[PDB]
Amino acid sequence: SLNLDSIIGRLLEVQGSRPGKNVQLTENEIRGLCLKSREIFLSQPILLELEAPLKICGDIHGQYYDLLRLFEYGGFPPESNYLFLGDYVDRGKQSLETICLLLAYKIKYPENFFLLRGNHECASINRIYGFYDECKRRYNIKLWKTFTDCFNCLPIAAIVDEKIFCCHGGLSPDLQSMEQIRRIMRPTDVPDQGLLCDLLWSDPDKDVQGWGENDRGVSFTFGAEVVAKFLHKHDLDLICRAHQVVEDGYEFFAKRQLVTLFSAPNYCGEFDNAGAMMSVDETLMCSFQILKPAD
Amino acid sequence: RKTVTWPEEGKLREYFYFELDETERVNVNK
Ligand SMILES: [Mn+2]
Ligand SMILES: [Mn+2]
Repeated sequence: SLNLDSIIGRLLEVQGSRPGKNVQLTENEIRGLCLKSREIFLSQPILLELEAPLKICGDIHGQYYDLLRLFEYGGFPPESNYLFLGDYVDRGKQSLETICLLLAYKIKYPENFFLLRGNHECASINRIYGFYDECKRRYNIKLWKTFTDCFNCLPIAAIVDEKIFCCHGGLSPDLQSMEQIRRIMRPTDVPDQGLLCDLLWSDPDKDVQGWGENDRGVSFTFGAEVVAKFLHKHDLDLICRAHQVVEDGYEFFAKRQLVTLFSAPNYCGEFDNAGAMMSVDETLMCSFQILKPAD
Repeated sequence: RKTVTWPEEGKLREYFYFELDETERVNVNK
């Protein structure tokens, strides 16, 4: 009894409005989105096996109109296949509209639209950084807990045509086999240490060789050599991750063996960064589409 | 079997520019 197209229509309706309008769905509609997307998440692998062509996006953090711009320029589903790398909520003004549109497209196009878990798709984090406050203000506490149950079933990583490894954070010193990811059962929370934690929290670092301590106080940093060894062992060409704001929306690491994507331009009004999307064609030739305010 | 490649540097980036609203983006924690 989920009127998906009505929901999507109302979400897209506010395109090009100024001042930026909210989209206030009903409580039951949002719960319907959570319940149906949760089922699909669980029915699909926790380690996604995807095929190009597709477009890959980094953090959104509730910057809803920027998400609309991404679709406007990259092509609204199902014109293009999409993989998002997480951190949909918190900090921005419109986490609800953001995650609702994403869940809606997941339900609408379950084989052409994919969402990974970021470290903010976690109750202990998004209780603090804005999403819970937004849920409490615009709906109720119970709805936030419904989101949490949904978030606990998000897939953790994706491999594109057996060559591009995708996750929110990065590598883990505990990651020896891809089966270790496949063995993770859902629903699950994000632990404060271990494989699942690292995949959502770790960062590359140009000044560390192997594994180092992360300034975040969580997980690790990893160096160029770690990336090289990982790619060789698993016969991969590229690591695609997000989790860090970069000035041009994308940023290479270790001679293009790793790329960081960040899709929220002028991040929470504090940075002058561009947002980027990585376009991967059928042959895995990768390029970038860059979202930037005019000056 | 596919392999990751990159285009010529001139075709690596495609830019999309939009009008900046200075009130559109806020950190709700501040
Ligand atoms: Mn983030
Ligand atoms: Mn993150």
